[PDB]
Amino acid sequence: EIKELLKLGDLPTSGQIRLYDGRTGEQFERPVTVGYMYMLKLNHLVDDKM
Amino acid sequence: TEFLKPRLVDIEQVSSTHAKVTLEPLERGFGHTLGNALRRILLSSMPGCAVTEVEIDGVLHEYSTKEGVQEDILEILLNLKGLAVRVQGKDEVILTLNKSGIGPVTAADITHDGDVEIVKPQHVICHLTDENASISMRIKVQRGRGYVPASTRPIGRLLVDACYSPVERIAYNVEAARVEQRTDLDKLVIEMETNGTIDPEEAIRRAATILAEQLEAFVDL
Amino acid sequence: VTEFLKPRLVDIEQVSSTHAKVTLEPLERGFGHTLGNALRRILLSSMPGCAVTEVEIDGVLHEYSTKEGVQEDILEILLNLKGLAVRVQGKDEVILTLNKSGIGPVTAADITHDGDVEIVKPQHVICHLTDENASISMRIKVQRGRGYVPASTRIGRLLVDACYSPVERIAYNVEAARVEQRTDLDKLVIEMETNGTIDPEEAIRRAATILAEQLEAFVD
Amino acid sequence: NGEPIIVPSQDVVLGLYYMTRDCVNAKGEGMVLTGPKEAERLYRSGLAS
Amino acid sequence: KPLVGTGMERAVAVDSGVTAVAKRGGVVQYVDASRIVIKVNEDEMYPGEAGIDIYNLTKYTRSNQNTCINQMPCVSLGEPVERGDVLADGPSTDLGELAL
Repeated sequence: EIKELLKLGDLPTSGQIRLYDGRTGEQFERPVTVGYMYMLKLNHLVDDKM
Repeated sequence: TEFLKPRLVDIEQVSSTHAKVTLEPLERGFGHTLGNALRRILLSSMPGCAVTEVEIDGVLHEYSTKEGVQEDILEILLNLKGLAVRVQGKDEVILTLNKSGIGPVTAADITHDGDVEIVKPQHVICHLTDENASISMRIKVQRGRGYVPASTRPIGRLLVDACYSPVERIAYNVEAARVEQRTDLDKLVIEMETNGTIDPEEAIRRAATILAEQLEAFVDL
Repeated sequence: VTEFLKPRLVDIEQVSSTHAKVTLEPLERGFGHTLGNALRRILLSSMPGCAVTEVEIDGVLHEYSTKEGVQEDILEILLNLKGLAVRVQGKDEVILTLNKSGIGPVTAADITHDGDVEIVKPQHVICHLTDENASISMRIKVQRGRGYVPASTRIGRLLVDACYSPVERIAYNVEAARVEQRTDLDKLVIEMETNGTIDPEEAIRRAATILAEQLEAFVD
Repeated sequence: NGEPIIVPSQDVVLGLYYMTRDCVNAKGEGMVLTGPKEAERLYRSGLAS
Repeated sequence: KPLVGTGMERAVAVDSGVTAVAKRGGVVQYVDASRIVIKVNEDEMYPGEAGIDIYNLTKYTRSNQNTCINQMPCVSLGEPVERGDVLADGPSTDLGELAL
């Protein structure tokens, strides 16, 4: 079902694409996994600990 | 032992914020060198204008509300942070906004000034929900480059972080050409997405000028 | 304003006659990579010079053939010729002849003297003669070009890879620099080794000149 | 005991392992080189794997 | 809001009691950054009462852990609402769903 949704979105059904190094413009040798993920910030701040 | 020199051959405009530029011809390997150098220079060095200071008649700090206004003062500052302005004859300007009545308050309500023009008049700033409510503010706009948080530089003055860069996305491509009767020449196409405040050809010229002035050091020894 | 930092401190160390280390400081954030990568690409793939391309030996007929009287093999001889530096003054193609009889080393100094051909390092070892009677003769093609063209792409004569550029090794690194009250600046370090035909600093000058020249219709 | 206490791990090991692997019919196979510098030059140019 | 979820976000956001939930249906009369006024439908009135619901919101109040508690409305002027509908969001809520 995930692959069907990806194919509906016109994206590769593996989840991996080609990337380029922003420092040189050169291409990485293998395809890399890129996507979206939910992230959180916790109540452990370096401002309170130093 | 001589190299042909590239020229601008096309400037294709898609919309007010999307543009394409074509350089032709290039020798072997020069397309990627020039493309990467220009992409790195364009994303960090272009100058532009931004809002830096705000006054509101009744407000004392941004952690408060106003009678008749739908949004918080903090949300109003966040909205104001994304206003696009072209300033011609100076590096400072102070704009004034006055409004009354029920409805949206947009950038089209800002006082018209000869040397200042607004590229997106439909940008929504706030809302009024009562017929007896009114809003009045002063906005200070400056010029610069880079990212300058208000943290690293009278009760009533409100400061906002200024993002001066007018560039948002850069891409480039290298393709085979058909110049003269050779078979080893290339063409470089640059695609840029901006905020509509900078002309693409001037941006390319400024990037090339910066790169040449940087290279002047290694020529000497 | 439209003013950017220009470096003030330049340092050069001459490790050898053909080895240099250059240090430049200070730059702005991100400019070290921007300059270093472009300079490296130009020095690696777009430098002109003279090199050996094709060879012909009367005795031999194939790369896998074996000739009596020489300790080394044909592959080693081609490998030795591949790293023979030379300069040509006012031409584009030239043929050289080498003849030696006896037993002992066969060295670049043995090459027949010419008018527009100059040898860089005379004490370069090409062959070895184990027997007194044996002798070797050959012809050498030297041409002009750019970069590095391997023999495989080109496709009783033998072809060898051509090394037109005088650069043997080039590398760079970026470190931190802190002008007073500004501690996020760049420092660039460059390491270079050439083949002796030209000085490394001189080659860096040519690279920068070529790069600054090729963008000349856009600078306003 | 008599064992070293500094030892690379993780990304260093994976990088060195990938760097020293061997394939079949990769680009540039069959060449004869003058030394490590020629290998570096060929790899950074893009003519060999 | 999360792009990938499970379906339990609405229940937690509502049962927490950090949002404002309408008691009776009707239509929005006055909306503001500090107050909401609802005019009650006829079927939910009483013989001797005006028929106005007033909601006051919490603005920038400190919690037990020295964080911030703030409410903002999510309804527009003149819109109709049924009972059990979200009128404003509290902290970590987006249109009535839990958003961490």
